Amino acid sequence: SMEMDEKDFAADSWSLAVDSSFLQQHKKEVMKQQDVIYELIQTELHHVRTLKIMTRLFRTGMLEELHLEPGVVQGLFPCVDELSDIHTRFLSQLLERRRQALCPGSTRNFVIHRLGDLLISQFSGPSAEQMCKTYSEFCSRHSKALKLYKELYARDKRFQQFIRKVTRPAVLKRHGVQECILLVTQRITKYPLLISRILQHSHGIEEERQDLTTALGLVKELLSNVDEGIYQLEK
Amino acid sequence: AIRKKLVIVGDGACGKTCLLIVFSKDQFPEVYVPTVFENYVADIEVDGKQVELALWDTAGQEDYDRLRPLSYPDTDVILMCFSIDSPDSLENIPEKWTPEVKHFCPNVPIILVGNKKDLRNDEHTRRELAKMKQEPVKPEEGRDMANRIGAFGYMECSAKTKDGVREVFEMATRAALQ
Ligand SMILES: CC(=O)Nc1cccc2cc[nH]c12
Repeated sequence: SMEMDEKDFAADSWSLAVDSSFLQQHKKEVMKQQDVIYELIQTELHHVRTLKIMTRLFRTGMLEELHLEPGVVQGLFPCVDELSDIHTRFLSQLLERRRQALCPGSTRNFVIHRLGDLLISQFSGPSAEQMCKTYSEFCSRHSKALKLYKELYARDKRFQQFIRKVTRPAVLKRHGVQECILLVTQRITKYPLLISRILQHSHGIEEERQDLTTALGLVKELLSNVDEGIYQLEK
Repeated sequence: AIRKKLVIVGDGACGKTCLLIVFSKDQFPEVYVPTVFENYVADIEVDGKQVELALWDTAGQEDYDRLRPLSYPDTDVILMCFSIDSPDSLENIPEKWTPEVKHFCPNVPIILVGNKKDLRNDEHTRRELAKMKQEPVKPEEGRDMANRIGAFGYMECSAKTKDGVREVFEMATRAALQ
């Protein structure tokens, strides 16, 4: 994660992120909608950060420092490059939508009025098919990644010292190897919760309520497809 | 400090996400209550023992029977939640959640937690429930359910007022240690 986006998403809500003289200019309904939209982007930034810890810190760190058997690192971090591409692109579009909405003279005051169109695009067509295929693969390999990690930690001293070392900073407290895997698996089921609460506060413009209702139906169709395509792989 | 994993289970309207948020912040959020909970690792000292308690929610996974059990590996304690303002969420405990938690987590202690205990004294809650020939869950109904399913124990709390929240998590830590 980069300092620019970390600071834009440091506050606990949109009402605390913007200047109070800008907050005062908006209706409470707008603030409620914006707080949930801010939470969607903030958690998407954290999810992308989680995927960067898996690819750059864990996966690459193991390749450059350890002497693991070929295919072992892939079994510990399945589909992480594909996932990191899917979510960094989605995050880029969310951050660009916020940036275009900033007032001139401001790096923090914005109102996102149109999100549904962006959500329909991510959860339909080729991008939806790539998320369905990547999550069905990832979640089917989830158990094996955990078992393989536990096998290497208990039997390999060098793997144990590598893990203890790269996970020692306080910022990585809730981001160990097993934590990253479950954080990734659970991400897809957070979307309907976030979108339904945004929709609850987006009835002001009928076009937006319809776009968010379509987006919610698409995310649920994706989730049901991923759920049907899963079968745990055993080693 | 030993590492222990806690998973909270229960129906959508049981208040499990709010319980984890109020515990991890040590406060009921004054400006915004988050929609979701990612994870958290609590530093807890119970009965002289320091433990790192990783906290996990199952919210959003209630409809996905193949995705939901991926939250269960290596669990040390299960918090099984129901809402005191919802007697229908208590009825789902023995025939839906209990067989699932016993299959995927054999020999893991379950604490049955009655949430929203403040609503037992709410006039709007008592009025809305009476229209469907119902009333708030009584403490003996919660205890009898915990007994029937073979739970480690029965506890109540209010995430809204913070009453009983710290106690549930210190007890869960003790349960995970046995
Ligand atoms: C269902 C359940 O709670 N099983 C269980 C496992 C391990 C310890 C205890 C203590 C009471 N119950 C226990």
